[PDB]
Amino acid sequence: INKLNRISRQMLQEMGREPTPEELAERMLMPEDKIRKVLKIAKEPISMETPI
Amino acid sequence: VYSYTEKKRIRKDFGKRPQVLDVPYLLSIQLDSFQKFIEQDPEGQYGLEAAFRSVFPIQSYSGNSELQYVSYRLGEPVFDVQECQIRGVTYSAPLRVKLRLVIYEREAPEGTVKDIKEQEVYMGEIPLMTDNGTFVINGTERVIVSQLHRSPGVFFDSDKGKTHSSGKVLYNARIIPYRGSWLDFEFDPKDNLFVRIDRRRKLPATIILRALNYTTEQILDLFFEKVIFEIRDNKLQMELVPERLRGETASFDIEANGKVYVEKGRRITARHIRQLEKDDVKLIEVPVEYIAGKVVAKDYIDESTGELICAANMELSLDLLAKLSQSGHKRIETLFTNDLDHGPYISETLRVDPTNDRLSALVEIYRMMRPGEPPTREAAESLFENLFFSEDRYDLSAVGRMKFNRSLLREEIEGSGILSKDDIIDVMKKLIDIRNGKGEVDDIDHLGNRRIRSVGEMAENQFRVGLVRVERAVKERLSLGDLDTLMPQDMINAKPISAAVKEFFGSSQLSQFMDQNNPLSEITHKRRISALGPGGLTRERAGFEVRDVHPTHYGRVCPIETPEGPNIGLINSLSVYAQTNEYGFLETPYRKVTDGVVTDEIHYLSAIEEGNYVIAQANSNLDEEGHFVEDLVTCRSKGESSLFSRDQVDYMDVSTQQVVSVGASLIPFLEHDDANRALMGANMQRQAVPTLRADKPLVGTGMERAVAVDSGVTAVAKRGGVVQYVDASRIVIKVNEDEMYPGEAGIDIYNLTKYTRSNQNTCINQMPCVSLGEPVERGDVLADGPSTDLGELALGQNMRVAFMPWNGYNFEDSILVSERVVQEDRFTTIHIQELACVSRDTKLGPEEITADIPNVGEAALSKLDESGIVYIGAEVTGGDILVGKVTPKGETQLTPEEKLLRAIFGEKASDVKDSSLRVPNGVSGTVIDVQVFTRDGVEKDKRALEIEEMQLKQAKKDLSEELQILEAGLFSRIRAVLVAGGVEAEKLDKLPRDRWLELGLTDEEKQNQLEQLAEQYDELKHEFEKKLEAKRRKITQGDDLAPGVLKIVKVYLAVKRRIQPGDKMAGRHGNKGVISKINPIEDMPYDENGTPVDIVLNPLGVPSRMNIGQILETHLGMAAKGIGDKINAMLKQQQEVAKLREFIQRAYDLGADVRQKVDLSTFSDEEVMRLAENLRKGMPIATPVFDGAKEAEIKELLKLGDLPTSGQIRLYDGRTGEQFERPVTVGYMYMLKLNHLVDDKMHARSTGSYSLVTQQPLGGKAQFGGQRFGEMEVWALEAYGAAYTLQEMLTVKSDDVNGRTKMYKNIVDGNHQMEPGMPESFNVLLKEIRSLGINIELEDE
Amino acid sequence: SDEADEAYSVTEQLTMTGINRIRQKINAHGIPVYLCEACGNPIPEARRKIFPGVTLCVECQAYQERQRKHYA
Ligand SMILES: [Zn+2]
Repeated sequence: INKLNRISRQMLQEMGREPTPEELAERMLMPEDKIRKVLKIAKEPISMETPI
Repeated sequence: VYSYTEKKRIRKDFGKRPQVLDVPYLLSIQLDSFQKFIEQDPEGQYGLEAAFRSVFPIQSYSGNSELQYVSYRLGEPVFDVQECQIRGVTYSAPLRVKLRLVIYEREAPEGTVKDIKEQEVYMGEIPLMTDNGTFVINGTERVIVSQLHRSPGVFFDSDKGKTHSSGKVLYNARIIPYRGSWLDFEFDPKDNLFVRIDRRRKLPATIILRALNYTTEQILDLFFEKVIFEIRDNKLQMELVPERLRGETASFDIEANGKVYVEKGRRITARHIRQLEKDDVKLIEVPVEYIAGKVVAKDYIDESTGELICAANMELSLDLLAKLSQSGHKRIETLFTNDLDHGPYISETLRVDPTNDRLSALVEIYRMMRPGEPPTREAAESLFENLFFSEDRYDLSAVGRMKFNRSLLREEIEGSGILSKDDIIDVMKKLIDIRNGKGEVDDIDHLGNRRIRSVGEMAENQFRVGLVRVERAVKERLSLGDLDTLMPQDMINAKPISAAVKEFFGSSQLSQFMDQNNPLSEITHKRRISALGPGGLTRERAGFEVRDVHPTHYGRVCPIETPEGPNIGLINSLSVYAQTNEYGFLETPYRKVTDGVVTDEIHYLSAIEEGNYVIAQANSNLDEEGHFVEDLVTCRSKGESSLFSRDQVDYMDVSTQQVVSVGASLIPFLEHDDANRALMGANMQRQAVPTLRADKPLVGTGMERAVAVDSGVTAVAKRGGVVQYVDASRIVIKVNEDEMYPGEAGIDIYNLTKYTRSNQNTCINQMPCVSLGEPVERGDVLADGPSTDLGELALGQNMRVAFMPWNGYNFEDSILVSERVVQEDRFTTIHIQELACVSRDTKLGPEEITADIPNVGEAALSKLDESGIVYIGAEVTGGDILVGKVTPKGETQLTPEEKLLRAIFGEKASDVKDSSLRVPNGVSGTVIDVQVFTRDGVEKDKRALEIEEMQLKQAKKDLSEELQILEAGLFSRIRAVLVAGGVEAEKLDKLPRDRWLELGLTDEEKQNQLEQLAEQYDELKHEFEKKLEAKRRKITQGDDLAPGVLKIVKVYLAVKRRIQPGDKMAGRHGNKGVISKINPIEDMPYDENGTPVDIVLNPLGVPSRMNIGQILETHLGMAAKGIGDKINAMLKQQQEVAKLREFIQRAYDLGADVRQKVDLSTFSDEEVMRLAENLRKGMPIATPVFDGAKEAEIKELLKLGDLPTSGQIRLYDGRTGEQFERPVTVGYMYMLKLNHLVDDKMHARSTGSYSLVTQQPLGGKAQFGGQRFGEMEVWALEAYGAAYTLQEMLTVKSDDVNGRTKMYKNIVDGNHQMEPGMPESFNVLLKEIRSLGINIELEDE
Repeated sequence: SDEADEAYSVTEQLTMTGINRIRQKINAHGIPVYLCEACGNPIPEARRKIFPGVTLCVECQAYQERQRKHYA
């Protein structure tokens, strides 16, 4: 996760606009699918008493 | 002198005044503010340059590591607007900055630079503004409402009454800066004067004087005037200033020259002061007792000893007069105190002053700002200088200084940044003088204290906060600063500022969904002031003070348009001609006045600059030259209003409309309505849903055209020319020869926007109105939007009303709508719902979007194609499938005898669970358009390939039609080459156009011109090859979907809701209504000639709610349709152009003075036939709002028709066929259709889903759950003896998760019992009490 | 009933109570006073004839009204 965050900050200005998983799958030499699963997993849970 | 477009139907225009300030472009707030925001602005002022010059340059910890600013840029987006609504991006615009990381050498303060690595760093995506001031943040069109907050400056408040129970009011004075420490002054009920720095402890207010280098002598001679007593050889003489003695006790004989002009005991009335002035007294010989209570200013000490006789500010008693007698003083200084006017305040506060001199005061300030810090000389100096005197730690903004000099009666409106001796002392003088009687207190609401922000300044502040939180990181990464290894982009992070700015534009109490359900709604939403939000006062803290209207609203905020209900007044809607000033306070037009003339120079006034003038009133008849018709005219000077002489006015209102908004200035005959009713009227006009054939206001108010055009919906011509090719999609204006740029003329083209959703789920359509081969002038409308018609804002439809009871069907406010209104489909309104069906990725596997579905035969799958998405067009209804979707659900987990059954019939229990997107239960529509977004990790299916091919054909067609025009322009420029120097006229139209490059020409500059233009041609070629490449690549790519989604399928149903008992309706004046029985034609009333009156409102609502404006509008409408039917008879019985001209001319002059005379003798014979055919439904009528058409004009305009002047026809009932006694009123009233539709509101739930924490009902779909059976209802049921119904209302129907299923089993099995049990909510309560250490149990006996 | 009807009733209440206060102030019934209730000066004819039975001279009235302008 920390690798993806460092490389996402760096790619966010190297490529200018914003990164894509197809491209993180080649900056990071990971298998192009662990990036997807890591990006699905690494997020906190919403406080279920959140006020809408 | 009209145009050829304006002659479609020329609105009869009453209104006596001349307009001198045409209506400003109504969206000035949003556009001009965001324009000040985003632009390279070669001056340090507002804009992004402000924020960058504020936070930059970043210097490290003095370590010769600096990161400075150069300049920035706004790269063009990747997706333009409509693409960005289709796909769902934020219509952003990537930012760029040229930061310049400089590193100085150590052993060098500013010694030779060792590196300046200049690199451009990204940060954030500021969402650009559309042409209509409406951003697009996530696919939906959002709008940021202007805020209204307290201007940093000075304020003099009361807090009158309730405190201290004596009634005595306090007079506090706050000096709020833009940024820094506050400062407050206030009185105590004991009347001593106290100060306080930022809201900390009180203090004897003279302490701050002393801290500013003031000792008691100059304090008392600042805050007091002198009265000298003299000892001239006998007993205590006194100086006589004559006017010192108004309203005072005469406790002594006021003689003069040994003559008695005033006598003891009495009161010195003005007679006495008059006579003393005429009789020249200057030095009166009063006894000692009168000095006995006076106060001595200067210091006195025995000149032989230097011992202190009387300190400054002590009360002279007889003994001290004696003591200083023997010291050789004949002058004595005494404070001119008085209970009325020159009150003792600073003196008695010196009494309260514990301290004595300057250093002690600074010590006390240092001990009140922060406790525990021991006082010190330099610590005190630093702290006090750094409260109010530090350029770094305290700054009134220039707005601050401007208010602070205009609220003191100062001179310069702009000046210093920090306070001074004189600013503080003027605050204190103003405060004491407020309490002395002269002067008054600025109540909160006064728009001289409500500076208006908008999109620009708020977004600027959010970017500012982003810059500070990033320069923290910049200085931190400079802590470890390697001199030449970190380029000027690893110090920064882009996502911080983007996080802040997106949080603002997408999550705010301001940035909110556009009320885009009616062009008036958008243009009354973008013009909006709000007093809530971050930085404004919210409801709880404040509060009733700001709900009020205040006489500085006259032309700066609408008084009769504000959202009624929970937050009145906090949503003040900006006036018609109002503007934001240079500094920010709202300002408005006024016509200047010379000696006695009314100049035509409009001149803007803010709020603080007005009362010192004396403004006239727009309703003033002036005498053909600019002189008033009288010598005295109604005016308003300072809040109050009254008659003034002719030679005193300074300003006349620009026009009679400027008191209102674009909301309430469309209500014709607004002038005769109780203000609450115009409030509800405008607030029900903002909600009219656009009907199917939007007709026109049959009785309007002049502003309706400006609202239709200036809002974005109409398709306004950019340049005047001929119309070459109209079509339901596009309009092709051939630009004229004069409005046509020099190189590559070409032709303008407008791609309209056909059927499509708005936020409120209605149909934002555009239809052409200018037909083929037809001129159009610049600035004119081509294509009407929703609810516009011919460029005249048409929110609802006009129709025939008759005020009369008619059998209780219109009881309270109900309305009775004959079926001639619903057969015609004239309120039939089109609503385009959007249904999404995502396809997610569960742990068991990916959801399918197959057409193969279990447990549903071919029946519900007849409308599905080969791939699971419905065809474009199948008329789905309640409960059908639009997208067949199945989720893999392993572990079927068979049961008992169900297993026996599967054995009995061998039916393979499937592994898949149906979850297809089925139409919501109730709508009934036409699937107008299916879009299929795909994560680009999935192979796009068959239908998505159809869609890609189709969109690509479309885009190819479009971009090729564009290339044709472009190459035609370049061939034009080539001719413009040949035309000078050797053009061969007819040797260029014969041959093919493509073979013009090889045209002969002598090798002068013009041959090189031909070569250059061929270069331009080939550049255009390759440009549009590659641009169509980019279009095909935007289409072909996958989407970038949310995490974990395979493909979403959006399906756009297009329902058509007609009209049905429950649909709210309303006029404009605020007569609500709920159409209540859609009657046959036969039954309705019918006037003697035959026509059945379509609607039938109620008479009991005009007197009780004084909105008599609807009766006057009904009459003007009846007269209007009278003119209409007369033209209809003259046209159907077809007469000629001659009779039509004479008759329309009679209609357009019509009597009283007007500003509309048209003179149809200039209309060609064939325009007047078109004008008639647009009037044959009825002559429109204008009526400017507070300048309308008085009654007698209406009566004559009826007599021009043939209606009865009374306005009331005699009606025959339709059922019994017998005349209504006492003739009724019938006319054409314009009635809207509010979108509180019935079938949106209706709802019923027998057994839906359920909550998850407490087994209660919870449904979603249209809150598909029971009505809240709240508490007061339980009180109701207990009031009756009924208790069984209660027990089941919250044990069986609601919670007890065995009680409800047993109740359902019983209901199906025909045994209406109930077996309650115990509520699951109370069981949760037992558990939540018991998790705490509180053993709650239930005895069992 | 509607939401504007209730607002009309409140506006009637507010203006009626205000006006009836200010009519309660003015006397319109004679109790001939002939000189002040505080200062003793003669009350002139015009003032005593406009407002019958007014205890106070003009100056005493303005002065008490000004001490009360700061609301006690
Ligand atoms: Zn008196």
